[PDB]
Amino acid sequence: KILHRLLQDS
Amino acid sequence: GASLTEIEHLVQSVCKSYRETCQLRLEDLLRQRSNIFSREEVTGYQRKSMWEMWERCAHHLTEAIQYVVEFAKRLSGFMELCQNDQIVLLKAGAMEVVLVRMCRAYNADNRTVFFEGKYGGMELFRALGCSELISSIFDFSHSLSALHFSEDEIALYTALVLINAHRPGLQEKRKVEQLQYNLELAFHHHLCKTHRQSILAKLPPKGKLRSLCSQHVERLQIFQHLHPIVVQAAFPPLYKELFSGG
Ligand SMILES: CCc1cc(O)c2ccccc2n1
Ligand code: NA
Repeated sequence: KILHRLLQDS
Repeated sequence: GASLTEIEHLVQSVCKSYRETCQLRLEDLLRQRSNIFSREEVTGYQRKSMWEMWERCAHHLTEAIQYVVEFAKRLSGFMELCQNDQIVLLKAGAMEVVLVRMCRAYNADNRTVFFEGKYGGMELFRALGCSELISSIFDFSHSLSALHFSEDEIALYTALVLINAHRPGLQEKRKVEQLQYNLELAFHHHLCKTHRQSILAKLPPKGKLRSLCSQHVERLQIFQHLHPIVVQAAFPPLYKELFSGG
C-alpha cells in the first residue's frame, strides 16, 4: 500500500 | 550502448539526485560532532522500555527510508522500470542504502552515531536487546568510515546498491542489468577520474549487506513475538510493509 502510493505521488 | 559523454552526464545526474535526497547535509553532521549525549542522557535511554526504544528506532529508520524512496524516484532510469520491479528493488535495497548512508552520521573518532539530535555510542541502544545486531552495524559503519568516501562516491555507490539486477522477483531482468551496467560505468569512471580506484577492493561484498538486513528482520521477528500489539498499533506502516510483510 505505502510503497505504491509513494511511487505514484508526483 | 552508452558513450563517454553519456557516462559523464549519468555521474552528474546521480550525484545531483543524491544531494537532493539527503536527510542531513554532511556539513550539518560534522558540525554536530561535539554535541554528545551526557552519561545521564545515556542512562535515560538505557532505562527506556524495550518497546519504546524499538518504536523510536523504527520511526527513525522509516524517516531515512522515505529519503531513499525519493532518491530512487529521482534516479535516472528507475521510474522507467515496471512498478513490480521498482517495488522489488526498494524492498530488497532500501535498508541496504540506509545502512551505507549511515556511515556519514557515524564518527569513527569516538565510535558514536548521530541519533535524535546528538551523538551517542552503541551503549545508547542497550534497551533494544539486540546487542549483536547493533555492534555489527557499528562495525560496518566503522569499516565504511575508513574508506573516507566523498559525497559523490556515496551517491554512485548507493545507486548501485539499489540497482541490483540479481534481486529475486524482477520481471524485466535485462532492463535492470542494462541500468546496473551504466551505473557501474558511471561509478568506475568517476573513481578512475579522481584516482580512487583503490576503493574497489575495499568495498563490502554484497553478502555483507544481505547479512545485516537478514539480522534486522530476525531481531524484528523476536520483538514482534514479544510485543505484537506494539508492532500492529505503533510501528510505521512503511516499516511493516518492508520488514514484516504488511
Ligand atoms: C575488504 C572488503 C570488505 C569486507 C567487509 O566486510 C567490509 C565491511 C564494511 C566496509 C567495507 C568492507 N570491505
Ligand atoms: Na563516518
